[PDB]
Amino acid sequence: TTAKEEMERFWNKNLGSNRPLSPHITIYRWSLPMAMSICHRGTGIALSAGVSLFGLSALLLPGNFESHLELVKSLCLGPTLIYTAKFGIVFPLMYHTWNGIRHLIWDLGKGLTIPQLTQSGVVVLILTVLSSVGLAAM
Amino acid sequence: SSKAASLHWTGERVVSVLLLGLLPAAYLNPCSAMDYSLAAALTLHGHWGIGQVVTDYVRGDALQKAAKAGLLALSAFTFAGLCYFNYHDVGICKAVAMLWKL
Amino acid sequence: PRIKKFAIYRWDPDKTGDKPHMQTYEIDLNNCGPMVLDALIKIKNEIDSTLTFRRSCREGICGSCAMNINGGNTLACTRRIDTNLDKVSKIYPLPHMYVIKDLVPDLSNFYAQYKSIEPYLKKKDESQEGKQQYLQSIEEREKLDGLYECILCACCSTSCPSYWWNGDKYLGPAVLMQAYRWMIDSRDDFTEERLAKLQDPFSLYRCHTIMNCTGTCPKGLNPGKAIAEIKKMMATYKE
Amino acid sequence: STQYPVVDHEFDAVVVGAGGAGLRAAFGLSEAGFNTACVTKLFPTRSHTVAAQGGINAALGNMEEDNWRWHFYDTVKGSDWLGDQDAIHYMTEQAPASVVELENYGMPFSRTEDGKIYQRAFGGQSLKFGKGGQAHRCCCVADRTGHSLLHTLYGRSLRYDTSYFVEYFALDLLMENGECRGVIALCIEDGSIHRIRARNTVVATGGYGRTYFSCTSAHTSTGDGTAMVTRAGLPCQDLEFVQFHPTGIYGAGCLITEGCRGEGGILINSQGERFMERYAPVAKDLASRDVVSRSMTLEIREGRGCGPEKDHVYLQLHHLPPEQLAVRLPGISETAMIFAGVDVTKEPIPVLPTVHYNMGGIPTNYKGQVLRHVNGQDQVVPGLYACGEAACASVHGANRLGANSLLDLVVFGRACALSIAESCRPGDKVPSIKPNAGEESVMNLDKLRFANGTIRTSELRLSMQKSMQSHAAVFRVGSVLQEGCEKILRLYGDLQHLKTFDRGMVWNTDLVETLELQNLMLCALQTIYGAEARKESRGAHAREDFKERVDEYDYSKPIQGQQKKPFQEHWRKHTLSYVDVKTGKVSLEYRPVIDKTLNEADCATVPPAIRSY
Ligand SMILES: *Cc1cc2c(cc1C)nc1c(=O)[nH]c(=O)nc-1n2C[C@H](O)[C@H](O)[C@H](O)COP(=O)(O)OP(=O)(O)OC[C@H]1O[C@@H](n2cnc3c(N)ncnc32)[C@H](O)[C@@H]1O
Ligand code: HEM
Ligand SMILES: O=C(Nc1ccccc1)c1ccccc1C(F)(F)F
Ligand code: SF4
Ligand code: F3S
Ligand code: FES
Repeated sequence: TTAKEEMERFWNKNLGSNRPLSPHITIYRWSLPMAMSICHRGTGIALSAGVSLFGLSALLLPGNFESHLELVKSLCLGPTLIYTAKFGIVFPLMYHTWNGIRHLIWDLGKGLTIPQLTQSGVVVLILTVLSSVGLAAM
Repeated sequence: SSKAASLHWTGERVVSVLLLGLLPAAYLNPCSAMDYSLAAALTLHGHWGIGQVVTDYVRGDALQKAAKAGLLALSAFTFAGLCYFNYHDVGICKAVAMLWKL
Repeated sequence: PRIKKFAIYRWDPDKTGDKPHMQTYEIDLNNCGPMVLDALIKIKNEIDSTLTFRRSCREGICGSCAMNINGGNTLACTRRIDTNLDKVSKIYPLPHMYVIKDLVPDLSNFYAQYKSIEPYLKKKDESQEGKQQYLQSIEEREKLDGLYECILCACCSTSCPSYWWNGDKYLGPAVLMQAYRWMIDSRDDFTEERLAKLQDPFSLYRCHTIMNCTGTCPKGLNPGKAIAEIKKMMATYKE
Repeated sequence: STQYPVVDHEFDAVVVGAGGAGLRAAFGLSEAGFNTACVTKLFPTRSHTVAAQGGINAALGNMEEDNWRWHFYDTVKGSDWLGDQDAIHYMTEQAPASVVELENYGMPFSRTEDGKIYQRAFGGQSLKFGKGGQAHRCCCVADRTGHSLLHTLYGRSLRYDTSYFVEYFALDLLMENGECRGVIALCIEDGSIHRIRARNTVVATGGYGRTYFSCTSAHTSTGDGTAMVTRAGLPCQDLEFVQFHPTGIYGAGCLITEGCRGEGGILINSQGERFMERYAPVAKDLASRDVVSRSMTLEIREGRGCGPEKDHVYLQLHHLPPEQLAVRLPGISETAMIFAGVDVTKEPIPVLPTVHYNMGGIPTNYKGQVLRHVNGQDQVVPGLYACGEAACASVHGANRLGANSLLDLVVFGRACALSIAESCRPGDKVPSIKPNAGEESVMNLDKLRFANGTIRTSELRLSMQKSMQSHAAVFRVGSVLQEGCEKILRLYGDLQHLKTFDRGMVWNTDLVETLELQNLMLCALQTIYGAEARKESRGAHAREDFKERVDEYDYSKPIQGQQKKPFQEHWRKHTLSYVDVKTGKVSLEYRPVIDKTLNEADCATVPPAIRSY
């Protein structure tokens, strides 16, 4: 029997059976490097949803951008509430940017031990907060 | 055999370091030419990004092909929308500048 | 007198319409070995002999007793019981695996994937083999350190979320690391064509550097680092 | 029996066992174009051969100049002259050829400055037929040689189309009129009974170290082939000879390699003095396995213990440079810290002589052919071969030399393959078997599955393990061995009382360990009765009441005017054991040791002499 023939029999045996799958996410112990990975996918998906909404609205909504900002000004521009809007827009972008560098350092082969993942992981978190607070006020 | 998968992988990382290049470059030099560069690099990197999410989670023959076709349309629409915005409106760089000092 | 509670995943395929449930056992740790396996055999021998698991070496090599203890995939014969009585040890079979019975998963696919990479020395002309010892310098040999020690327990591949969602077409860290083992083995003449097997979306490129593999390896090995080292070779090898 | 589905399989060859021996025999048959099946209760990789850590012996001459004939001398001397020299000749010649075979397969051996396979010193080996000092011929993969050996073989085994029956428990031999037709086996996965039949059967089920309470062996070392051969009425050999490895960890009994001593490791008692310098003047702690562990047990006897109980000894490693410990012995380095909590580089390891290797087993040719004993003479059992620890061509005799079984594995696995490939051809008539065949293996399975008794499988297993541990240890006397016999015999009657709880078909581990108990018991009975009858001290077997080494002549003084002792007056002969499965009675006859080599001109016979190190 070949390797390909074996895998074909593995799936035919189990799918046609009453064997239950062992729990995975439900039971697995969450770690910082692990939690930070899903966040990179989350922030990636959120940002693409941002860019796509911004592009499609340039094609589907009437009026120019200058006039669209007057609509934002129309609903009372709260001082604290405008900072929170800027923070909540920059927060996912800054996380993904800083973590992207960490992902790009990895692809070069560097910094791939568990101690290093914790260190570099924390350094991203600290850089995210600071650059998110720093840019939101400019 | 072909190097079709490994070429795609390198391409991903190339546009990443290119996009990491454009964010500080657009701030320091906000112009017309930096608007299209940031439009091309942004939509591409995103398009390949969601593709990795699609290939991971979309199970099936008919579905995998369909989602890919759906993403191809949506991202092409996204690139067309940004290019129109750069050509017929304020342009993303200045648009960020306006939105920010508000 | 010193009691510790064990919550263990249980399923009987021979019982009509039985579905997975947890069963708790109590053990006096004074009459027990330090490791989880010691307790597992203790309840198997003295409390409930319906408990089914894989074991052999009680040493940490063979790789039979691979299971999810307290949330992390390790070896029951290497992991010692947390003496903290207030805590309750949760024992599960390896994640996202078809459970044959209790803590015994179907590793057939895992093994088959390992067969697909051809984990054996390959020369362009094997017409002179079995008469001379091949030459390999101390440095060429040290490249294999951290790679050869792999014991195929499948703890790492079963900690990888990519192997959960795409176990059918993704080879997983364990198998990938062994492909890397044979790639940088100086005696192997098939380095280029071995890389060529990975030229598709799924086999290698489903790795996103989640690092659960390296984090969980009961042998201290670094499968992810090897994967990243493969990716570099995949991008730089010519012709 | 009509409750169990029976599926028949047709093959050219069956190999029972997927360890070091099994695999080499398995794919070696297929390499020769045979349709081969390999039945195994573990996944090939999980087999005990992974635990191996010392090395694999070959006179490759990588470190100093070497001759394979010197390796021959050391093996036969180590065997205390119970070793059949025709098979020792065969093995030690093949040694270099066999190791190179493995290196070319892809085994990642350690390396010298020249770039060749690294070898180093090991207990019992010498240059120039003993005259030339310590020999370095133990080929090793750092500290994990057996692990690499098993994976390389399995790696290779995948190139051929052997049909593997993974996690299948072999019940009995498919015997018919004194000829082997295959094996009957339980499929652990779905509880189904399979009759696998072939022209040739190979048994490589390894040892039975689990007969004792403390051993380096795995939980799966239950001598299942030994019992299968016994149940067929065929003799077993030298089962009283049980290797007590000097350096097993005080806790779980895990093995700490003799390679430690081969790299400069020292054994020490409570006083601090290196005790192995007094017992063995020349070779010291790098001497025979039986002599070192004898000294260890003797130091404990006389109050010179180590711990709070003063019942073990130390293996020191402080003086060795840290880098040597990391390159040469990283395997033990981890497992000494894991089990004994000992930082190897700073503290010594609490070691104790524990059960290790079974040199006894199934009587065998130098060609792998299983021998029965008819009319005082040898007779080849048709279609039955055995190799490895399960076998006994008695290459090892009364005491196995270190790093020789991994050799024994590869050499004789290959032997079984070539011995078949050159006696018959593939596609030959596969001998037909009765519709009833293997009936009482299935009927035994049924009773043990529903065994509603009064004694637990575990409780009876422990009772057997402690009884062997205290009655058949390093030292054993007549009266103590006697009590162990009728105690062990009573426990065979207790097999009628056993209670089993699991009534399931799929993965009934309660049931397979009960089958293993019957197997261990049959191995235990033959070990204890054979030992008590043997009234001499030879190799691993040491009698307190009979200290002498009883041979044909008193080999201390030169043979000339000396008169021969009749065969049934001395003990320089193989112990052959039988047992009637019903009453559990052990009857035992004997057969002579083979002293003629394969070629006198190429390898001169080594006559007995006083053996001390
Ligand atoms: C115990 C031990 C021995 C050992 C060693 C370390 C340890 C802890 N290190 C060694 C070393 O470094 N160098 C050396 O030369 N020898 C060393 N040894 C001794 C030697 O390695 C062992 O004797 C050897 O491992 C035995 O090998 P063998 O191939 O003969 O047997 P196995 O590896 O134990 O595999 C047994 C196979 O048989 C199958 N089996 C058993 N029972 C059944 C039944 N019921 N049905 C079907 N199959 C069965 C198993 O599946 C297994 O594959
Ligand atoms: C310039 C800053 C950025 C850098 C350095 C960067 C880098 C990266 C990298 C390296 C990956 C792949 C991670 C891996 O190795 O698996 C990734 C994923 C992704 N990125 Fe970015 N990125 C940036 C900005 C953005 C933006 C603005 C968007 C919005 C369109 C975006 C969308 C995505 C998406 C959708 C993914 C897919 C997540 C996945 O792999 O499943 N990124 N990013
Ligand atoms: O896939 C995951 N994120 C991911 C995927 C691709 C790239 C980066 C992160 C992930 C990471 C860690 C833990 C759990 C998960 C998962 F469960 F599957 F959600
Ligand atoms: S890499 Fe580690 S966790 Fe994975 S199979 Fe090998 S030893 Fe097990
Ligand atoms: S857990 Fe994963 S996706 Fe890659 S880095 Fe490890 S195999
Ligand atoms: S049983 Fe050998 S690894 Fe746990």
